[PDB]
Amino acid sequence: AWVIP
Amino acid sequence: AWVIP
Amino acid sequence: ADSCIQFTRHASDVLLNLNRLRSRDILTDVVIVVSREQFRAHKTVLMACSGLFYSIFTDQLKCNLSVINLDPEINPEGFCILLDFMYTSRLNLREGNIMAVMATAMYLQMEHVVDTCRKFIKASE
Amino acid sequence: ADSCIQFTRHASDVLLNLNRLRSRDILTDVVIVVSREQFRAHKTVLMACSGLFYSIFTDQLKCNLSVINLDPEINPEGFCILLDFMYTSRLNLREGNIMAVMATAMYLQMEHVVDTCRKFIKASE
Ligand SMILES: C[C@@H](Nc1cc(=O)n(C)c2ccc(Nc3ccnc(Cl)c3C#N)cc12)c1ncccn1
Ligand SMILES: C[C@@H](Nc1cc(=O)n(C)c2ccc(Nc3ccnc(Cl)c3C#N)cc12)c1ncccn1
Ligand SMILES: [Cl-]
Ligand SMILES: [Cl-]
Ligand SMILES: [Cl-]
Ligand SMILES: [Cl-]
Ligand SMILES: [Cl-]
Ligand SMILES: [Cl-]
Repeated sequence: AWVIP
Repeated sequence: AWVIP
Repeated sequence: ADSCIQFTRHASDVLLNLNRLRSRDILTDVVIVVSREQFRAHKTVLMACSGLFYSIFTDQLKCNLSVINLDPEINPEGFCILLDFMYTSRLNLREGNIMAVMATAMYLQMEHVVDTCRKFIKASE
Repeated sequence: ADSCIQFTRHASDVLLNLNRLRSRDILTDVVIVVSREQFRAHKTVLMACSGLFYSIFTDQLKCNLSVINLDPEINPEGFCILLDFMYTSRLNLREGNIMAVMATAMYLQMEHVVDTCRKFIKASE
């Protein structure tokens, strides 16, 4: 996996 | 885009 | 063949077009009912994202249904957030919705969503 | 919302499951005929990948057809290679098939495939 897009 | 996978 | 080239952005570009088709109600083939609310979708996208929908639409009788009713305990906003995630990869997780999103993801059998919900809750304890 | 988190691998994982459904002939809704050969697929995946199929399946009459016949000039192996690319992001481009793959991608309106074919041909001149 999870990221800040 | 195009790459060698 | 082992000699293939790969177009990096292809999968993301396909998913964007599947969401555009959903927005315009093009070739949608099922309605999901969550209490008073209705959501139109494509059976193939639902199956590709959820263990529950994979089981439903591979059943020899349920594969042909045009309406599926979810358990009355399921929150409609929680379901809407997860349907948007299926079609975009983006999850709108907030303090005010995390408990409903986690319970809905457990019912739908979406393991990685359940895991990030558990991590975000544990960090606030 | 602008506060969304994103699961990097989601689009790729969805595409893998769409190819598994195609392999097992689950919820396929169209046959594409290319001379003596037949190929089963999902209309939504074809539309998401090709300008020609997007035009066909948004037409008020052709959207309901279960069989689509391609022009007799189209090579079946060229079509098979492009259908595999639609469902995987991987293109099996070889000296022996590049002319047929490029002509098929021009007919199907798949611009990035046409562009890499042109670059590979130009490098061998
Ligand atoms: C896209 C997402 N799908 C799933 C996440 C998840 O937690 N569960 C338990 C799933 C259970 C079943 C399916 N569906 C299939 C499974 C096997 N073979 C086929 Cl043909 C299908 C289909 N259609 C999808 C998921 C993901 N997959 C892998 C990693 C991350 N995210
Ligand atoms: C996945 C691939 N699709 C396409 C490649 C391409 O050359 N052409 C000309 C296309 C023409 C039309 C469509 N389909 C749509 C277009 C707009 N809105 C919708 Cl709802 C759809 C659908 N379904 C897809 C393609 C790609 N797209 C963008 C960049 C790279 N590859
Ligand atoms: Cl858009
Ligand atoms: Cl029904
Ligand atoms: Cl998930
Ligand atoms: Cl597999
Ligand atoms: Cl027909
Ligand atoms: Cl393309």
